[PDB]
Amino acid sequence: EYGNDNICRVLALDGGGAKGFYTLGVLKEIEAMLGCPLYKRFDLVFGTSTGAIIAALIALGYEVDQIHALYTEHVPRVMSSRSAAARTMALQDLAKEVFQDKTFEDVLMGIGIVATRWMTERPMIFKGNVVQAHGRKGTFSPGFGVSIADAVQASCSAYPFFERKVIVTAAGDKVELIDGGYCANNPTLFAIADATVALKKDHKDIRVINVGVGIYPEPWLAVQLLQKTLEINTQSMDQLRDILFKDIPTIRISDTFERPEMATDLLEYNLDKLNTLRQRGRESFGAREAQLREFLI
Amino acid sequence: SSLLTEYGNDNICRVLALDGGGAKGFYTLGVLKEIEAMLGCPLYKRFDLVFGTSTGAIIAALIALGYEVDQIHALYTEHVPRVMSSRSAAARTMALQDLAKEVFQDKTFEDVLMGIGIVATRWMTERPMIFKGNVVQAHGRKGTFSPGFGVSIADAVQASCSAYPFFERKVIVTAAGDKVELIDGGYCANNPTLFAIADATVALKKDHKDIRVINVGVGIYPEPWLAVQLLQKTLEINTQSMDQLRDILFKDIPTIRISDTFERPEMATDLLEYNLDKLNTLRQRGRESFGAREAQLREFLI
Amino acid sequence: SSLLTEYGNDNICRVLALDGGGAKGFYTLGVLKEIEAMLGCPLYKRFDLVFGTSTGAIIAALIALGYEVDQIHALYTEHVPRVMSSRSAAARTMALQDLAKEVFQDKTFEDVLMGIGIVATRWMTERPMIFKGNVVQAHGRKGTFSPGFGVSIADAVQASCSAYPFFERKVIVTAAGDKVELIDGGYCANNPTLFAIADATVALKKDHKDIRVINVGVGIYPEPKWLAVQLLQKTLEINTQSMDQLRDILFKDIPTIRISDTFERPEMATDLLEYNLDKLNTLRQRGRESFGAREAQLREFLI
Amino acid sequence: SLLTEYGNDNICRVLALDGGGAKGFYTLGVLKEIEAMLGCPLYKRFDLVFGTSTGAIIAALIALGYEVDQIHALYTEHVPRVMSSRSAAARTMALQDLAKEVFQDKTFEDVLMGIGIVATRWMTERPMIFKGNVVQAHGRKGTFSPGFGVSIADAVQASCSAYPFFERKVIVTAAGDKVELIDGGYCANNPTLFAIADATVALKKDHKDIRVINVGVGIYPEPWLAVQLLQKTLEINTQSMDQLRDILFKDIPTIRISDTFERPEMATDLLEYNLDKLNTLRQRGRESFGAREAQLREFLI
Ligand SMILES: Nc1ncnc2c1ncn2[C@@H]1O[C@@H]2COP(=O)(O)O[C@H]3[C@@H](O)[C@H](n4ccc(=O)[nH]c4=O)O[C@@H]3COP(=O)(O)O[C@H]2[C@H]1O
Ligand SMILES: Nc1ncnc2c1ncn2[C@@H]1O[C@@H]2COP(=O)(O)O[C@H]3[C@@H](O)[C@H](n4ccc(=O)[nH]c4=O)O[C@@H]3COP(=O)(O)O[C@H]2[C@H]1O
Ligand SMILES: Nc1ncnc2c1ncn2[C@@H]1O[C@@H]2COP(=O)(O)O[C@H]3[C@@H](O)[C@H](n4ccc(=O)[nH]c4=O)O[C@@H]3COP(=O)(O)O[C@H]2[C@H]1O
Ligand SMILES: Nc1ncnc2c1ncn2[C@@H]1O[C@@H]2COP(=O)(O)O[C@H]3[C@@H](O)[C@H](n4ccc(=O)[nH]c4=O)O[C@@H]3COP(=O)(O)O[C@H]2[C@H]1O
Repeated sequence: EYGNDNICRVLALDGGGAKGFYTLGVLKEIEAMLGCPLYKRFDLVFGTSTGAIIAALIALGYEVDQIHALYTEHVPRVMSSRSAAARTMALQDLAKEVFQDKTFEDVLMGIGIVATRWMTERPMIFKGNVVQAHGRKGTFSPGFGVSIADAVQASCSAYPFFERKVIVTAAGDKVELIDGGYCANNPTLFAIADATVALKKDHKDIRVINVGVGIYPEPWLAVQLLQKTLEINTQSMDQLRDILFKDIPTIRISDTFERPEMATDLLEYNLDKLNTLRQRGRESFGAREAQLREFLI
Repeated sequence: SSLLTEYGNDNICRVLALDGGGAKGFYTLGVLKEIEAMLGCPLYKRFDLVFGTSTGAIIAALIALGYEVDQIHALYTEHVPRVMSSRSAAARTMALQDLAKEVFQDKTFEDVLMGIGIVATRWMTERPMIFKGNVVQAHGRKGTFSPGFGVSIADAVQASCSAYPFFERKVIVTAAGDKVELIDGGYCANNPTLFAIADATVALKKDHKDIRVINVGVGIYPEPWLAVQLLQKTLEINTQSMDQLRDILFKDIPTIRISDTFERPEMATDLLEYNLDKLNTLRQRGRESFGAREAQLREFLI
Repeated sequence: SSLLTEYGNDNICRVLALDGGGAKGFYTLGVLKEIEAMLGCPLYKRFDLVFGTSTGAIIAALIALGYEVDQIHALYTEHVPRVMSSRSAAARTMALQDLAKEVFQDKTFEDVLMGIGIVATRWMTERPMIFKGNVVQAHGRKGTFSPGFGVSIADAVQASCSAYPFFERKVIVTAAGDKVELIDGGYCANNPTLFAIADATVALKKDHKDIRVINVGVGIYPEPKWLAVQLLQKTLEINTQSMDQLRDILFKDIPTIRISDTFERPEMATDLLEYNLDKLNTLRQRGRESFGAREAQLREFLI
Repeated sequence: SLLTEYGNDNICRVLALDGGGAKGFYTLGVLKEIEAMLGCPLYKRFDLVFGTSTGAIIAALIALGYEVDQIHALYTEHVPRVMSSRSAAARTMALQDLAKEVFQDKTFEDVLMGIGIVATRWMTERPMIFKGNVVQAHGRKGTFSPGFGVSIADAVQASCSAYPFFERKVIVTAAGDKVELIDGGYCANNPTLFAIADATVALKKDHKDIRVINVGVGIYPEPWLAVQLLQKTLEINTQSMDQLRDILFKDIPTIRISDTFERPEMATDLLEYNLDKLNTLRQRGRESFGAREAQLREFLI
């Protein structure tokens, strides 16, 4: 609506597998209440694994309408690959068709993509502005001089199913990355650290609209431990956020479903089930409609 | 006693956070032995908060009760190595259960002389469980606050030292009769430094210019399937990412970290070490790491 | 063309010492890169003295000749890998001579833009042979002082990098005519921090207060009859470690910063004679990350 | 026999002994001529003495209060017995019977002067310098136990543990720490640069009020591509350290007593055990004191 109001609204998108059709429904009930593309009422856009695709397109062009078509055309196909190498090939073509040649300079709003380094074991975060980092200024090239087609492709590669990406920075050093779900499945906490410390904002200035994908049921003792350890981090990171930044206006939109006919597998290639998740989630906004307009205006 | 220096009260709040790594805690004793003598009094008279983790809780508790370093080292070398020599996973729990009953016989969380906190991980909820000591350190729900959940200070430690693939799972019953399930605290936070500042910043409100953090680890050593490597790889990512977040958020706080990295094939251990001569080498390695930074630690705490 | 900022004169005298490694010099190229862009000017505009051992001698010379860091990195990966690829003592010596011919051929110890010192060990006298630039850096015999023994830089740096077991001893002919035989400068001082300290206290008599010391190493990495072998390895480590312990006893009240980290994981097992550019590329990333921790402190030293 | 008193001036006088093995006899010949010039035990004039692997057995006996005439009696009887044993294991064993019969259960509290003994840490690769007073320490003055609560029979035996011909030794300090040490002739063979530091940063003194006396064993002739290097690098450390000394500490009046011999009538052997050969080394020491008596009289008086 208006131009500026000294209110920094951040957007943290979760993401994983085909279940990202949920947040496409939530984000569909929005951008109509507003009337403008979702980047016209936001200053930061964070996305870890599947919200990274939604993060880019929102940041460099088209609205949700188009995104949905680009998401139902290529994404349901890549999961339908019975080999780990085949999934990596279709993902490369996906990243090559929706992102042809645009890079981190053609981005319209502040964006941060989450990725994990396989050797240093600490997250890599692609940023797009000079005053966005906290240290080591100088030799700071937006997006490491990398193309967006290769930045998102790395941030979507789950190791046990995909292949580990190898990116060639502009400075000439090959980095071996994996998807940003292994370090932060929820970029909410990281998003607070940019507006607070880097952008130098007060503690009552920001409105954090966090959108998720939802919780769903299921269709060697190390395999159980992987699922258990990969859930403690996301929960503990959430609890930590509530203790540190308890005085920040936040709204989390991610509901839990318990019906047996709703259990997914994070890789469901069924257009006759992803459509239902797109529907259940258009109602999850209908319960907080009166509250979200206090944040977006 | 031979430690009689009385330090006057001041407005500065000095925090101490102890890392845990198992039987490799001898590195922590060697470092703390030098810090006490530099002061001249037991550590409970100069520090205002103490947190710990799996093996650091056995040390973090004794510092809060009032024990001196020379007494802590007298017990840490006869009970800790003997439980790591247990073969069966059921034997490592029967042996750890006898440890806390000979060091923390009957005391509770109401007989501590400083701020305390012990980290433990829930299994069902998958969130931390920190055993506070005073209601002033809580972050809500203060109307039903009981120091230490009404749990004895011996069981709060037995739960934090129990790693799942090697120990058993601990079941405690609090005051209100709630059978909670817990495992080692090295899953949610291996370095409680980020948990320690959070408890001393929004609770016990202190500015960023009046806090002195001192993090003492256990060191870094070389190594002595597909789903198994992934497991170890995920754990390192969480630890190396949790402290970087601390560096971004909390960088205006004077902080000193005392840990050392070794690369020789002789200094190769794991968290199952029970060799007396090997552990002794780790002890005198920590004392050397203090002298390199003594010129600065004297400025923080005189 | 990019670095344009200027820094005025001042009384505090800085110093820079570079450890002598091998193919592991890529680690130092990362640390120096971050420091360069941070300052915003070539290093010969802020530092007032630079020492260097075998591998740091190439960098210590190029830094003293006006070259930037983005130019040294090009001249480093272009030739050094060939030097390490050879599998013979005479072959490595020939490549080392071809290297020292193209990077600088017609240059002597009189085009240096700052004060320089290059460490090299004699084979007969068993005392160091430190090539200096000006006469004020000398301690004795100030009646016959040619700035650099009359020797050119092409073979002055070639003598420093002559590890006798894998290379051949270098024979130098000075201006007076003395035929001297030298070996790697890493046999007498693998860390020239102490030597540079002594050259800025007894000569160029600055008090301990106003001396800012910066020592950039190469990092410690794991290793991938046998009695005299180990015992030779231990003797080389004893001299290196004992010399550092002697340093912080006398010159304890001098501000200093040492940037050299340690790694222990098996994927990093870098040793001497490394020629795989893939592993050598990873080390340049580590040195770039090692500066990120001490960036707040180094800003107090260099301003 | 030895009756002479000297006033307590403001000048410190250091004595640094080197190490060469059985060649210590050369040092005794020089000390016999210095004491006789003063007419008093050496501890009443000197304030600090360091040693390394040969001077330990001598610097220890000096700081206790012995006289040179009594040291030579023990040195001539027990030292050549050590080197006579031809085995890497028998030399380390016989070296115990040397310290167990001389320093019979003594500590670093029974000293009348500042002492310092040098050794080498096998695992850490740094020096271990035993001392006997807290005012000679550089930091970590807390938890300072004189001599690490170790006896003198073991601190001396460690500084004479030359790995090629001797075995390693293990040392248990006061705080149950098991350290592994070797000979001290690997980190510093001439303890001149160590003593000057221990008397400048600790025992703060001006370079105008110090007088160092360094005595060695002399340089004598010698009677695979991997051994050559080892013998070369050991003497590149000895050298380049004397040079570092001459550059840093130049305004400190000093005297060195070590003469070079070239004839083939010598036999460089730290493992020497021929009495007629060692008696000659003892004579060259006295012959060397005569050329520098005029100056030693100016320093010691
Ligand atoms: N909000 C946050 N919350 C928690 N942690 C955060 C947050 N933001 C960053 N980090 C972590 O901070 C670490 C170091 O950040 P620095 O600011 O010190 O320097 C940056 C920058 O100068 C430069 N650079 C950055 C982006 C770009 O597009 N091109 C580019 O060149 O590289 C360094 C990136 O390194 P990593 O990305 O691998 O690691 C990061 C990250 O893990
Ligand atoms: N410094 C920290 N760093 C990182 N995480 C932290 C920190 N502090 C708390 N948390 C997490 O936040 C959750 C809620 O904490 P609260 O302080 O808001 O409420 C507390 C308190 O009221 C009461 N209580 C606490 C301690 C005690 O000895 N007796 C007692 O009665 O019980 C609740 C504790 O329950 P958990 O401990 O199981 O859950 C905690 C923890 O997961
Ligand atoms: N900072 C130091 N740290 C550690 N050791 C050092 C240091 N400086 C000198 N030494 C050692 O001390 C010995 C004598 O040094 P001097 O300075 O007293 O005399 C110098 C000078 O007058 C002249 N000369 C020097 C350099 C030059 O480029 N042209 C030139 O003409 O030759 C003599 C050099 O000979 P070496 O170099 O072979 O021997 C040196 C070295 O072994
Ligand atoms: N003049 C010198 N020149 C060059 N280097 C020197 C010099 N003096 C010491 N060092 C080196 O400096 C390192 C650290 O010494 P520190 O002074 O810091 O603290 C001492 C002291 O507090 C305590 N202690 C000492 C003597 C004793 O009889 N009982 C006792 O308890 O133990 C530490 C001994 O350690 P090491 O001996 O193993 O190593 C030493 C040494 O290698």
